[PDB]
Amino acid sequence: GQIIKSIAAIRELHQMCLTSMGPCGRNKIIVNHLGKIIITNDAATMLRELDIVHPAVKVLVMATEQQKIDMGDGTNLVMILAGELLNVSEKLISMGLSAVEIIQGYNMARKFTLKELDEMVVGEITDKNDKNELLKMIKPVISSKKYGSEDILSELVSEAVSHVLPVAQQAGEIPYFNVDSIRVVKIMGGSLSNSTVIKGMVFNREPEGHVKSLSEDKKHKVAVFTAQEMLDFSKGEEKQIDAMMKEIADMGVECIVAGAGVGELALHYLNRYGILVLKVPSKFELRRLCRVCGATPLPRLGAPTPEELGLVETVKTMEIGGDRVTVFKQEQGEISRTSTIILRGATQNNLDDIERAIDDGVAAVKGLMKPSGGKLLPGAGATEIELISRITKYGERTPGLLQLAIKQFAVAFEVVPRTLAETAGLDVNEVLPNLYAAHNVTEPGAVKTDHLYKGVDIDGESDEGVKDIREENIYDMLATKKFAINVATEAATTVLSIDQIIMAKK
Amino acid sequence: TGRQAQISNITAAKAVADVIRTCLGPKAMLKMLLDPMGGLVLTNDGHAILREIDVAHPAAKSMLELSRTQDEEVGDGTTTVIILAGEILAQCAPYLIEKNIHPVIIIQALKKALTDALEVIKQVSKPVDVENDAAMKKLIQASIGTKYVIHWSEKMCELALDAVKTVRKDLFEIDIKRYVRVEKIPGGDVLDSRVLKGVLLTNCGLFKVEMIGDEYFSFLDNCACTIMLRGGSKDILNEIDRNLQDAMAVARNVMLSPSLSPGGGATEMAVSVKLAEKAKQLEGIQQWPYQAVADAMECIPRTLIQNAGGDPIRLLSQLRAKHAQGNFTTGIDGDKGKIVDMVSYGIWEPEVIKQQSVKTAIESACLLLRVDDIVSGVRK
Amino acid sequence: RRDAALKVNVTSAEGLQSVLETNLGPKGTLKMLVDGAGNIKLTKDGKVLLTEMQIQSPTAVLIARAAAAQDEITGDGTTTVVCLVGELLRQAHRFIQEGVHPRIITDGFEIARKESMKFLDEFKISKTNLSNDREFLLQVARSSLLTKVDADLTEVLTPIVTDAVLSVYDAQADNLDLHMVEIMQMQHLSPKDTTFIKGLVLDHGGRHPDMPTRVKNAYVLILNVSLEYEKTAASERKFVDAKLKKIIDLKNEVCGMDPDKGFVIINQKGIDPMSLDVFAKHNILALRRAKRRNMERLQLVTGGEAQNSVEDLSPQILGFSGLVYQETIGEEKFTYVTENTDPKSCTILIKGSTHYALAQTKDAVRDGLRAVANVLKDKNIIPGAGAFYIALSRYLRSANMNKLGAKGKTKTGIEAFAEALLVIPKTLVKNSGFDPLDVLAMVEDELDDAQDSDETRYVGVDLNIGDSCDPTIEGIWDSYRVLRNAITGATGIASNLLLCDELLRAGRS
Repeated sequence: GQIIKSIAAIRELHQMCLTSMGPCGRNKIIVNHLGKIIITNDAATMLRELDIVHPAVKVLVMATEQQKIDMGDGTNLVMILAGELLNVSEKLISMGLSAVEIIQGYNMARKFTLKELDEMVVGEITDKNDKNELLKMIKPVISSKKYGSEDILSELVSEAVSHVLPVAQQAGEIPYFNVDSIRVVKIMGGSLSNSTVIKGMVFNREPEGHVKSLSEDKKHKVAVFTAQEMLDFSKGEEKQIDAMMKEIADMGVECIVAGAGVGELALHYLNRYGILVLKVPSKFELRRLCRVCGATPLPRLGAPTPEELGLVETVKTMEIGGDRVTVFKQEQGEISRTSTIILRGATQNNLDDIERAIDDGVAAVKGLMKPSGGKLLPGAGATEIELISRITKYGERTPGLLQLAIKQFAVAFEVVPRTLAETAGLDVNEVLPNLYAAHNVTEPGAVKTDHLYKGVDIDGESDEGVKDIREENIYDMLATKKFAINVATEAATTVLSIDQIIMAKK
Repeated sequence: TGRQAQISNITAAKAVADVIRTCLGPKAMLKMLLDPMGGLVLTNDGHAILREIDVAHPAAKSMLELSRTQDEEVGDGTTTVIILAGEILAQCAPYLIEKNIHPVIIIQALKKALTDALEVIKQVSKPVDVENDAAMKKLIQASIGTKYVIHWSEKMCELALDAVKTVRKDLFEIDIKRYVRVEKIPGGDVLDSRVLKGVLLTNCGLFKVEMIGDEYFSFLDNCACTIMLRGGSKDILNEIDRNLQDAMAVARNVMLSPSLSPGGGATEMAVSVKLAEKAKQLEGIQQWPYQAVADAMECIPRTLIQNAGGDPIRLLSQLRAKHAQGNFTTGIDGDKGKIVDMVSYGIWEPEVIKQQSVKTAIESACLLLRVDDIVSGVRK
Repeated sequence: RRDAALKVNVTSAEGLQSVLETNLGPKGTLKMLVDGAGNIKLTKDGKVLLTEMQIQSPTAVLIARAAAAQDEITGDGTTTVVCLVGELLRQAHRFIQEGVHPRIITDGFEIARKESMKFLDEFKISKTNLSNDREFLLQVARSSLLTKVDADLTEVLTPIVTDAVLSVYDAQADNLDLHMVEIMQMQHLSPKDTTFIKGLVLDHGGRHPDMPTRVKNAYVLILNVSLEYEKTAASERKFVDAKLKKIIDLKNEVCGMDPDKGFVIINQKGIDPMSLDVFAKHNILALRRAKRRNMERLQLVTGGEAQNSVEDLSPQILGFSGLVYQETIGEEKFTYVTENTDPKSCTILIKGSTHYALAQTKDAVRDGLRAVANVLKDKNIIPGAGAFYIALSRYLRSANMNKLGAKGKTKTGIEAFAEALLVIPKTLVKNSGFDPLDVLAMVEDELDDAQDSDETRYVGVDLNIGDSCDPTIEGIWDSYRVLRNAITGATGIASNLLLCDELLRAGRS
């Protein structure tokens, strides 16, 4: 009522995410009750919008939150790995093996995998500020994320990270990384070649009264803010608003930021004194506005303190995507980080997949800076084949009942190379011997042989099966794999620990 | 239809094989059947089980003719060989209906498996001389341990071994043993027998006619042997032929294959551990369906563990380690489920027992894989 | 996945012992069977009950077929074998359902099976059957009739069976069940008025009412050729008078002085009543339409011989009888002849209301005569009154390091067999409304007190007062060969359900 019932739901979702991962991977369409259509290959976003009536399989749904908080990438790899571990364990259940040795078998092999990740690591090379290093991290995401164009998207991200880079060369001990430092804007129409990068951050709003530049003012000033008796309130407000707006114009403040409701009488004087105003800033825009500009949102409607004010070297309100838009565009010299990357595309759904792909690229820098390093792992399924030889060796080194769990734990690794063959329509049985041909019988006496040095890249080479991953720069994140086996083991043992569903007053 | 039709065929042989799992060994269990007519048949022999049951699955009907071929050779213990044909079908579930492995590729792997199996059969080969009557006496008594005629076999099995050697001799040694004529006399004691060398109807010793309610006695001197059996009961004559007339297969198998293999389901233990080692040297696409055959070989000895009330997972851990390391002469005790080796177990079976078992299993398994689907309603 | 059908098959099978639970002991009630034609039979015999009763569960139907072999083994109280294996299965559900394998626990009962005969070997008691002491003979009849009929019919049929078992006997222990077969079944008087006849009885008689109703010495002669002519008219009747002349000459030749003797005629065909008037003066009895089976038994009892022609008559072929008397009941005249030349075969005259009450006595004396016959055949007799239920259970209960023979789960099978033997004695007092727990205090605990006295005592269970008794004083005894194959056969019959993994529905379509 549970195991067989859950596996029926597992094989469903496992086959779904099987075609998501890989450069040949596929997307899916999800329609909610409101009619919203979302196309993405991410498993965390997929299961989030879907409504599942089976509480048993929901363990893998909530398990994605552990991966998104720790890393945010490799979500498709976790669902495929965790889903396969429960599929290969079905044979041990029919054999009569209790879950005691099954849970202990996965936990024993999990510690053995972490020991191999430190021995099998290569490509230290330890360079933060190189533009080529930013390309080596963002290129491999074409497997799990959108593979459409890796040439243009890799260049815009590398120029944006280097623009917001704190520098502080040698040892600067830089804390407080900015995840929000990268932002993209969806613009309907145009191709990807029309996209570019701006030193400042941009946003979608339209000017009304002035549209003038005003950035030529050579260190200008910007402010930030948080029957005759019937005319007593009317004339009373006209005298106060006039005096408050005049003192601002006397100080030479070209643009102000108003985060509250702006009346009709307020906008009347702004056109005469030539003062720009922002209309209804959101919550996430208000936090980015005060931190980058460095101005205090004084709630007083009067003249703000001229000592602390915002400054923008160069800003233009003219057209960008064909419509006039006022933006925050700036220059790194006199003002801080958090630039943006402007995207151009015809399909709005394709811009969403690029947004999720760039957001995962921010975690690549997080994985390098927060621990000692992100290191490297063989990409395109070349890491799993390295573990198959190690886990198989551990089965003979530890005789006992764990050999049945160790055997099924190594067989579960066959889904990763099958992913490349299934999504490409090629026979997995033809590519399988080409994968074993790298290590042959044993490893040659040379260091970093074709098993470690080369990998599986299938375009025209499907007959050969092996390709160098060094020139292709195809690698897997080490912090992701460490957290992948942790979430997969915790989620697999959780389903096996389920006994009976309990309903309380319903 | 297509792959879905083959799934019903795998479960058809799997459901039949699961019934005969407990039909092997001296601890073999029994099965009760209920027909729509209301008759009940309770027996431990799978021969009459497959004949009386009319199965709706067309794939299970092929196993009925296979049982007739296996029973034509020996018939005792060879009924459970069908399990091996059923385990291979269930072994293809991760491959055939999942990896989409082509059946001929599996059949080609079974061709290399059947060839490598005969090499393992020659590895456990233990020749023994047939001139010793005491060595051949304990050989025919192997199949007697499943019956209460054990202590009765002292005056029984000695008559069968002496009659076959007269009609066997040599030519190779191929000859016809069917010239023997066995006569059964109801009533009396089982210990009473008749020793007669000749033809029952030059310088003849004597001629006499005894007194028997059936017929008289006549002696014919030649220049051929008959057996007169006196049963200890009325209907016991049916079980006497099973322990003597049907026991002639042991005398036929020792002449064709003088070698001895571990008896009581202990032979395939050394075969499964050796087949896994031969798979690592293949290094090909077929290695996975070839190595998976060893997983189907270890399911047969689990029938003894299911009969001995043990744990097949934990017990076979030490058992498979003995055959793959210490020696291939080790075996499994079926009675108590113990590690006692076949050396002190005192029972050995000819190699042809497992030869014809694996040969007929692979030939029956490939034919089931060559069937794409099954259609009905042709109205022939 | 496993079996799980074993607990379902026995659950439907447990209903058989619940029906037969009240069939045990002399305090039990008889079961009634009725057909669609109106015939009603009341008996406790398991062969008739299990045959007519159709159980919806086929599992209990095949087990009921094994009770046919209990006829020669026991024949009286075969329900004990069925109720013994019923609780024997329930004791396995407390084990097998907990993960114990059926084959492992089965070997535990197979060991205790053979070991039960070794304990029974020293448990049996041998008696001297050559003395023909009526003290032990009347007790064996009480071990049966009390478990069949009431106390009123007990004192009636007891000397009837006692005189029947003593009629067939020899110093060489020669006994034949086919020697005594014919049993007169009549509807008249009451079942309590039945008597024991010392000779054979025929169901036919003469058509002449004036024939002598009492004869001192009668000479029985079997006549083959019919006395009355059939077909080829005045010369046909003269041939009959010529045959009657030889009968008159033979009557006066044997005894010509005192008319204290008589002659009996047995004819296969009818006899003219006009010719029977001559026999009235000579006191000669005649018969007609005699069956072949009835005439064959007269040569071995009365001593006569079949004669074809009446022209040759000799006293050598004439038998004799010590007492002959006839009685006319309704329109069917019967002849009672006893004290024949070879009076080793007798008959039991049974009268009653209808065949409903007659079926109780017929089945009681049939197996009752065979049960007491096994006492003379097998001198070893087993103490009854439930003495061996506790004894055989106590020997296997105490094992420790002295005598065990098993290990692990096989050791628990011996303990389960000791508890399986106690269901019968608890059932005997349950049918009478008594608490079996308090009975064991005065019975089971009494054996432990006599054990410390260095004396061998076997104490039974009295169902009348619900207290202990002495099987020797009460007179309840069972033969050795009866309970030998019953206890051993019960293990084999119960094994058929223990050896069944699951019940599969399939067969010829």
